[PDB]
Amino acid sequence: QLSDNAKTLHSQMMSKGIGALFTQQELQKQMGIGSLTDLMSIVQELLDKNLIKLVKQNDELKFQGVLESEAQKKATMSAEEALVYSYIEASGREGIWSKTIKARTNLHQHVVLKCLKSLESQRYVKSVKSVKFPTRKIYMLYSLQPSVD
Amino acid sequence: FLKVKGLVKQHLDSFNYFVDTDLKKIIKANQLILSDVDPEFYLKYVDIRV
DNA sequence: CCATGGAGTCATTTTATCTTGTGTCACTTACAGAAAAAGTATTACTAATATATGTTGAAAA
DNA sequence: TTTTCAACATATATTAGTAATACTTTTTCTGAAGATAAAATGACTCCATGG
Repeated sequence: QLSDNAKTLHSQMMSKGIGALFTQQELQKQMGIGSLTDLMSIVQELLDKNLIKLVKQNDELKFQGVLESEAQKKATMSAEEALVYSYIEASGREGIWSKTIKARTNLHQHVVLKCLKSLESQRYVKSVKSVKFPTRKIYMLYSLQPSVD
Repeated sequence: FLKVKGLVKQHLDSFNYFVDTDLKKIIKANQLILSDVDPEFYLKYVDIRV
């Protein structure tokens, strides 16, 4: 059920969520009882309904629990920022840099600027000028700044 | 034979077949240009005439 | 002490390479973006002027 | 109905003063055949031990 499996599949996330290492294989590890296209229909919608997330690492694709703070955050973010923003926080520590976001998003530097500045007013990302040469202004989450110097 | 089809068709007829046919085909190859921004825009070539 | 094994040097090919190619007229036609600096366009005011401009509409035929 | 008016209005430009903001610029500032050779080929020989 959309709301039931929404809240109980959010319950395995809010309890543990198999940490960050959680992949879709761990779904069948806990609840595999659901049919494939159904549990995936509600996975797809809860990611659309921003009650779950997906992280890109290693084998398969990771999932995690997400609350309305960052959920209404990203749904409030534009369609431009949509994949952009959540892709930025993937670094979370070392940040990421201008042109290396351009190729990954397949946009210009024309547009990726204005959504960045939008995120600057948003203050969910902060300008960071790191050890390597100050041509960069790498961008990590406005909240977190673990870094090498 | 030579009265109907002139002595030089070679430069004539190929140039005619150009200005009539290929010009219509060249834009028929690229009739759409949209740069990447403002997903609602497009410029569609349709006709060529001289 | 001597035949052996192993290597070290030393001719020897076969591949990778570069300089040429008759003479004479006579016309011809450094990437891009980033930041700092400089400067400015509104952004209100009268306040006179006199076109443009739009609309509209009212007024007349 | 249509046309002329009118009329209403509103920019348009000057000169100011601010003051503040926003906004573009500019100016740094860096992230064709026959020699020549090179190497693989191979034979020679110094020099090793051992029956």
